Amino acid sequence: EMAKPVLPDLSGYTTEAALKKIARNKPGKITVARMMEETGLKEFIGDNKMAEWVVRQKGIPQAIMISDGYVNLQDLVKKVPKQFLSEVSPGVYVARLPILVKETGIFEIDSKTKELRLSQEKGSFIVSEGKMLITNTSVNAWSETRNGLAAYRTPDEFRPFVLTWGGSQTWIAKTKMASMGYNQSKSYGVSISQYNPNMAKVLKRGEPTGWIIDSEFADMWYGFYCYETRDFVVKGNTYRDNIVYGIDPHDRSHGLIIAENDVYGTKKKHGIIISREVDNSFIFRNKSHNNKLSGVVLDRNSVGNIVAYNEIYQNHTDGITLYESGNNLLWGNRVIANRRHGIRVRNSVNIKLYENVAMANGLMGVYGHIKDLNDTDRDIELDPFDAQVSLIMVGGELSSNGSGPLSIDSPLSVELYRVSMLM
Repeated sequence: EMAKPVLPDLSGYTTEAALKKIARNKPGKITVARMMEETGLKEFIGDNKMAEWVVRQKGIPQAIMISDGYVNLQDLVKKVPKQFLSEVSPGVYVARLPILVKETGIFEIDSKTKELRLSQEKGSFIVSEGKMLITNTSVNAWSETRNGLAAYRTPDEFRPFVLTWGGSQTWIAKTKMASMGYNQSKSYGVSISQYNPNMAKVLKRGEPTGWIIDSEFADMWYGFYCYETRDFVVKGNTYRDNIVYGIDPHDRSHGLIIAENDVYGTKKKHGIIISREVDNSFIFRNKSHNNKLSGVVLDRNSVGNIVAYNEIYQNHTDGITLYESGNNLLWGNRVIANRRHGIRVRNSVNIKLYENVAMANGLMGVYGHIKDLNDTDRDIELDPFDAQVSLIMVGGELSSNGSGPLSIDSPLSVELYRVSMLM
């Protein structure tokens, strides 16, 4: 029938490749100015909204700013007052103001830094409108009160985060990060974003991009988040014990590479979820296991994607769930012992399920259904749907699931070819 999928070459995505991606030759200006002077800060916060930051800083709200050239952490440390950027032990720093890398800025943290602690109480965080590279180190949300990580307690309690804007480029490699992010726009944890639709009209910057490679993310509100992002690469990472999602690419992102990640322990929702027109992307060779909800989710008209060769096991609901995201290819996933269904397809058409293995799930191996979603929380205007399900199933195996190999309610069409179904 159909040839096996052609998946992107991951071999270029290297800490060594990464290090050669910035221009270090031209420094390097460092100011400490007021936050409200800067578009890159106004765009997720500000004036009638600066009260919280005045409280956190105990004074008129200020940021550390990098622009026109190159600055590393150690560079910042020397020029910025101790009260704001303090080295508490060799290689260990506490930032007590947010750090903004401006458009012409190039900011680097490398192996010279043991750990950079963002102060929770003083409301520290990182925003980059430009070039940023973080390699061989730790950047953690840090409670000065608790003398430790700003461990998660409640959704609305601020924690430090990393966010990047449109026009920017970001490479994180061999880096550890913990306890970042909370329930607040563009503040989810590590967030890659185009500008808010208004400001993008004016700035006309390109969609943001970069890599997150061989890094580890724990206790994040969302492990990864992105909005209108192009060609971002998430390879070789561990997402452990995060609060809401492990990896959460969003809102018209496209051409993404999410590969060879180990995503588990997600406390509230899914391991990996792409949502709202996340198209033409690749989710392959990932371990997504033991999340409170599903292993992998394609949601809200996310189309033209390839979910290939993923190890999806022991999630507390479905292994994979497709929600109103038609025209996707699931090839050769091993979907094993999830508490509910192995692969569930709701309101999606032309799903191709080739060579999947669905074993020992609590319910059906493969389950396809429809559901009228009109008088619900769904913004039918933003996220339309059509209550029809159709799928092509070729090869693979459905075995020892609790409720049976497959069940497809009211399908428009289902074709099955040479599928193994053991009794």
